[PDB]
Amino acid sequence: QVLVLDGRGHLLGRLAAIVAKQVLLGRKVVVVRCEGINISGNFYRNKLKYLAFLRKRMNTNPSRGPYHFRAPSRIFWRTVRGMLPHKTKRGQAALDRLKVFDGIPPPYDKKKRMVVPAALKVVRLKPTRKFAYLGRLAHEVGWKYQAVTATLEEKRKEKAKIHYRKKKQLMRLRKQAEKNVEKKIDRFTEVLKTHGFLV
Amino acid sequence: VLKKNPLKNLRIMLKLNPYAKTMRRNTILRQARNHKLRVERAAAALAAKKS
Amino acid sequence: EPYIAWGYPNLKSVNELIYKRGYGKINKKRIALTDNALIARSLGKYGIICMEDLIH
Amino acid sequence: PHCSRNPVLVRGIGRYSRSAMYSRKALYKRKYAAPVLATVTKPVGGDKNGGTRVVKLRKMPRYYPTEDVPRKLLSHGRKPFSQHVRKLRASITPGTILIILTGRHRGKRVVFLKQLSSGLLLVTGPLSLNRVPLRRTHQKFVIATSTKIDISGVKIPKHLTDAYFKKKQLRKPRHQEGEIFDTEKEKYEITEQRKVDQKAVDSQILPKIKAVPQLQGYLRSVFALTNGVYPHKLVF
Amino acid sequence: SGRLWCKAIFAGYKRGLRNQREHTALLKIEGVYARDETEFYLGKRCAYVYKAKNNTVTPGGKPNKTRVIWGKVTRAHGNSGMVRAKFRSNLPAKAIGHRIRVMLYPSRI
RNA sequence: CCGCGGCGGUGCGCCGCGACCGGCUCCGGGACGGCUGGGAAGGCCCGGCGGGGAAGGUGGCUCGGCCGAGUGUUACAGCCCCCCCGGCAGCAGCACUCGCCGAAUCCCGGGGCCGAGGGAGCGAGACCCGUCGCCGCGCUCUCCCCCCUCCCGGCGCGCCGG
RNA sequence: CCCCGGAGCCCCGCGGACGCUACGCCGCGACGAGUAGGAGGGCCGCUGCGGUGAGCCUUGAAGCCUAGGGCGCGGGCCCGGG
RNA sequence: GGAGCCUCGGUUGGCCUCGGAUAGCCGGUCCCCCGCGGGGUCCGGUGCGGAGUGCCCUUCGUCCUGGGAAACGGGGCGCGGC
Ligand SMILES: [Mg+2]
Ligand SMILES: [Mg+2]
Ligand SMILES: [Mg+2]
Repeated sequence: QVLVLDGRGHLLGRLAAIVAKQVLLGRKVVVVRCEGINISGNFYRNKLKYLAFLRKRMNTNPSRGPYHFRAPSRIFWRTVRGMLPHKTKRGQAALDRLKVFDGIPPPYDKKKRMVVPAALKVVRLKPTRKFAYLGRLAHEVGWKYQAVTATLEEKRKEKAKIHYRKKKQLMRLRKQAEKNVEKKIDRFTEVLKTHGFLV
Repeated sequence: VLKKNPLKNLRIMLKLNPYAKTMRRNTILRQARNHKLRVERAAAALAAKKS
Repeated sequence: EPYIAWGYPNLKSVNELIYKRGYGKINKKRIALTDNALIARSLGKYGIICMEDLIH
Repeated sequence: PHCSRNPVLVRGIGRYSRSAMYSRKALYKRKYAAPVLATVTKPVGGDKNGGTRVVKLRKMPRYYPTEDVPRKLLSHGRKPFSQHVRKLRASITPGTILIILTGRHRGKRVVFLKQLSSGLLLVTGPLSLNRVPLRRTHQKFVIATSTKIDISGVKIPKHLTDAYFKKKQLRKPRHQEGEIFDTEKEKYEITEQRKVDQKAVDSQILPKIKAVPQLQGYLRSVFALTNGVYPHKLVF
Repeated sequence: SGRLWCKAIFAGYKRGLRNQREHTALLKIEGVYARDETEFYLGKRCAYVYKAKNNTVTPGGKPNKTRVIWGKVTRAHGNSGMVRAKFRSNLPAKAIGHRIRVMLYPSRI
């Protein structure tokens, strides 16, 4: 009943657009590995664009004024917040469904997570165009926890590589098992390829 | 009076113009006739293909 | 010109307009041509005695 | 009392003409050269002294109401339900299979037997298999699956009709007021004729269904929409 | 013994940008996204089904807390397989982004 | 009191169906006209007449196992293409959807939606009612016959007589 | 080739609505922004007078109040309870 | 274990490599190196991806008895240790 979307390889606003409408239709969404979101346009371009946003502050009392979140998760949240009617009750309710993470923490680090191919960089950009990793961007504008988020993700990838190896090992045995058994599953296996699987 | 649309309501068309009946009796028959004759061409073409 | 679209109607157009939306002016009351008794009553002094005559 | 000498071409258009019909009907040769006060209308009876008495059948009334509604306007083409024409989805043919969508027998699978007079379907998901007796349903609340048993030569009872498959109980007065009267009665009892009808019909079907492998097991099962499967995508 | 209704979300009312026309719901039927995939669903019965404090009656059942507003999918709304509905009362707005059940049962199948 | 007979208005509350008409929006079929009396195409092939790319060719070189692959040159036709003369039915605005405009040269069937809005009977021994216009028909008061066969009747599921 | 105190009626000229407060009732079409301004209608509203309701009222008037029931497009109004 | 106000949404699950994109996925190594795995080469398969989210898993009536194929699997909110 819940989207989990690996924000890696996606485009910041392009993903946010799609997430907003999901969120407005009552879909609970989770967006994970937000540092891996990447924004079209060469790096420097986007840094300035952020740095400008930093300059925007309520002169008389900055403490009130537009809160510039550094973490890539909160950045991505900010851009999704910009596509909902978030002053309404229904808008605020909508955001409460969305759940964003720098990196990929423990509920979702053992969940299969989708990819919006309509927000994906490999598709939506020309290959000769330039872009920025929202991590780097976040890092240079003051995000504290890049390295921590990297050191925790190397653990995760090592932990996962193990799971995949065991998964592969079952798949392989299952391929062997069928071959071991294929005269006493033969007139089942035949019927599952008259109606068109197994081919 | 309610305006029944002649072009949908056969009998209203006939009320306003009775020659419609015939015009539409023709052009059912005419079209059937020709539809039959197309099948007959198609059967002869299949027979010519078989030969 | 820039207030109208116009041109040369088909036969079918004259039929479809007259049958689907044919309304007489009969004592200055827009009245739908439900029967030829209406057309005749008004235009029968010209030899026009039915919807068909009108169309012609 | 001959039938219709011109056939139908289209609803409202006969095949022939006026002129062909004159010749067919032969209007030539079928030419028909043809150039109260005292007496009381409709009363009359008997009786003893004085003489006989003149009654009056349908005697003028003993109360008029103060105001009453005034007629209608004839209205042309407004038949009562009985005189209606009955449709049927081409999908639903005899000995086809349905998925009954609405009632208590909901999602249950079934065999279609006939369209009754009403326009309702008669149905049986052979009581034995499914727990669905001889039963009426509507076309409109039923999905005509593309799965048929060959039911051609089974003699469904003539006596089973709309009129029989029709609810029964409850009359007007009785004790009425208190804490009684037809809140009880309680149960629709099945009756024996009903059980006999079922027994007869099912036996003719039941062998026929079985001939098709797994079909009984299919007819045991219940239909329901799971995840990822959308009515509009799948076929039945 | 399972689900005999296709899922759908109440998108919101038929509306222009700045005039919402509350008497017509819009319905995002799950799994259908083309003014093409949606001739199945035209004229199907549909239920906004919700529960409330006080008890109610229930057809062929004992008194319940669930209530429904019945309606009917009328026509297809714009290319991407949204659908228009119309309900025997207008839908609450409380209802936005919640389930309404599109049945199968005025079937033409 | 039982008839829910005939007519009239009604439904306590929530429901559903059905068919008829109006107005819509779609879907599926078919049948026609016109054109540069469409353009291209296909299919059968035959006889010629040239021109071009560029070839089962040849040749320099290169790359692989005389053969295969890659460039390069003069260019006939043993890969094709193009023009020109002359001639076949298979065409048909072609489900081989390559490019139109249409319909007295046009019809049929089907689905979704919204709506029904009016009320030409207030007689005392004889209707509490039809219906006007249009469609035809259908029927009959005219005879024939043929078929199928539903009810009923007869004879041996079959045959014979509403 | 006859009479409606009886043709039986889709038209009836012998008598005529359920309808006809003729300032009534009914039918067909069309149309409907509005300041200043103009005109019409208000069985809208206030107070007093002539008439009139064999009106109402201590078995409860006027006023007052009311998450009660309704009517009217509306000015307003009528009922219930206090 | 029993009742009993209230607030609601729901109406099978999916228990995961990393990543690439002018490339990838799986095998198996005969052979070599590193800590049953990891890395390499070589070879054999897939590649509009069927070791496919266009996917997979799961079944959705209850029971009875009396055969076959499949057969030691499931349970007791079974119980203790790692
Ligand atoms: Mg005005
Ligand atoms: Mg003014
Ligand atoms: Mg529930």
